[PDB]
Amino acid sequence: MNPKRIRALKSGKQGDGPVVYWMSRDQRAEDNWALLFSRAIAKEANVPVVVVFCLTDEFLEAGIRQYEFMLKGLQELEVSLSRKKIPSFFLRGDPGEKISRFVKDYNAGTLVTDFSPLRIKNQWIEKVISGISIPFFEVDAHNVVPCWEASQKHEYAAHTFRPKLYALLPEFLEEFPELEPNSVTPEVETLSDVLETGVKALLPERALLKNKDPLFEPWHFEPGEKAAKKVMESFIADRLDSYGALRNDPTKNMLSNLSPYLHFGQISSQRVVLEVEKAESNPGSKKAFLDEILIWKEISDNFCYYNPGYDGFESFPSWAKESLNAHRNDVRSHIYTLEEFEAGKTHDPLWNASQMELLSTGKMHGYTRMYWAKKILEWSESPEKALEIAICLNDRYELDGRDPNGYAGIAWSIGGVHDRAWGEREVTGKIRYMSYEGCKRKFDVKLYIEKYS
Ligand SMILES: Cc1cc2nc3c(=O)[nH]c(=O)nc-3n(C[C@H](O)[C@H](O)[C@H](O)COP(=O)(O)OP(=O)(O)OC[C@H]3O[C@@H](n4cnc5c(N)ncnc54)[C@H](O)[C@@H]3O)c2cc1C
Repeated sequence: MNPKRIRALKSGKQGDGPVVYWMSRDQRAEDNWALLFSRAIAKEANVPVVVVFCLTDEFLEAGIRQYEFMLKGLQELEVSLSRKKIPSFFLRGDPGEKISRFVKDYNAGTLVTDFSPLRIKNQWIEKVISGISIPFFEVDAHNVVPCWEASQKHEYAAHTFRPKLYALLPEFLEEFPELEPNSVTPEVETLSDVLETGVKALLPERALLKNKDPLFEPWHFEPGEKAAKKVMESFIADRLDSYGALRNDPTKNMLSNLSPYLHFGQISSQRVVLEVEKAESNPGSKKAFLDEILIWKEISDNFCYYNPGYDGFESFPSWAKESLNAHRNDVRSHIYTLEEFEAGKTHDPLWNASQMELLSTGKMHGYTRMYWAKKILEWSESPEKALEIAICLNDRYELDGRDPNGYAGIAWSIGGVHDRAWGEREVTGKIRYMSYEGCKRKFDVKLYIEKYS
């Protein structure tokens, strides 16, 4: 129980009632530092722990694909916590109003939440802080090393973050203690009803193809804590060996496929790292994978935490802003609208195939995501419009979207964040370029195109 994982958001007078874990980013019962710390505080206070989750008014900004994935997981999660005699309460509405009222109505003693560096979570925290008078803590349950501990500032390159993060692994990479149940069960609607009404409100915006059939295929990723663990186990046993060599080949399914579970916190990345470390396979594949789930994932939290404008042009490095500004008035070879990008109606079949994989499976292959976002920059009127188009499509259709990895990955692609300068080109400037011919030299683009008609 390392105290460096928990931060005080507001000191107050501890009440004589239950400790409330405001679950948000880490929707799992196992390997959850936020829930474990909440249980430890409740034990010291001779009081039980409860879990509250807020179903917010912003689910209508995404799709059925993300809403169902999350709620099906929460249905399984409610059963798991019940076995630990830990009740879960699901509120519908604004977390500022709903959690303030819950704290007062249930006489909460202490409030705990998990850590997310996203703007919308900071918005909720501000409203909640002004509506309560009990202590308020946040716990980094998503990163192996607490975000505010790994670095005290924005890191501009992976190679300046990698030694810092690795130097702290011996202290923060540790096993998880078992979640102890409440001593006795203590003293707002069913999840299937909230799922039905939510789906009914999202249906007019469901992504469809010409014959009114739904585009999304929900059988690619089963949601939930139990399914995440099987995905992790299959990756280590069947795919980890070839990951180093085939991670950039979109015609092979050699990625871990963990990002939807990681995004919703249905599995702990620290759990994955522990299991990968103790697995014996190709050391280069182990190094490459750990680089992605440790360095690149946690530097994305670092990017959003230390850059208030992480989703804006202003957070790009100066060399990239000056380069993109110098080519603002370059004639673009193509300009597509948001609707043409969305439907996959560009002149590029590779880009079109990547958009179709996004539309059908909700998870674009990691390599084509780089090509996909860089062409948006190339075929947009300005870098600002490219940012907004890329964020729109990513957050609307990616199961792992609305995520620090998304804004950091898009800022890498369009603005060179966590990248370096390359040869100067028109339109794109010194931003790393990815040509259609370059992709043909790295994988069989025809198979990828044919797979997503
Ligand atoms: C334009 C763009 C948008 C992206 N949007 C998202 C997003 O919305 N959500 C998201 O989780 N990732 C995003 N990424 C990062 C990355 O593409 C995906 O995480 C990766 O493809 C996820 O599939 P996987 O779990 O099977 O990958 P794996 O290859 O098995 O890697 C495992 C984990 O390492 C992390 N990781 C891998 N690559 C990156 C990266 N470039 N940056 C940060 N973390 C990484 C992820 O957590 C990933 O789950 C984006 C990248 C780009 C270039």
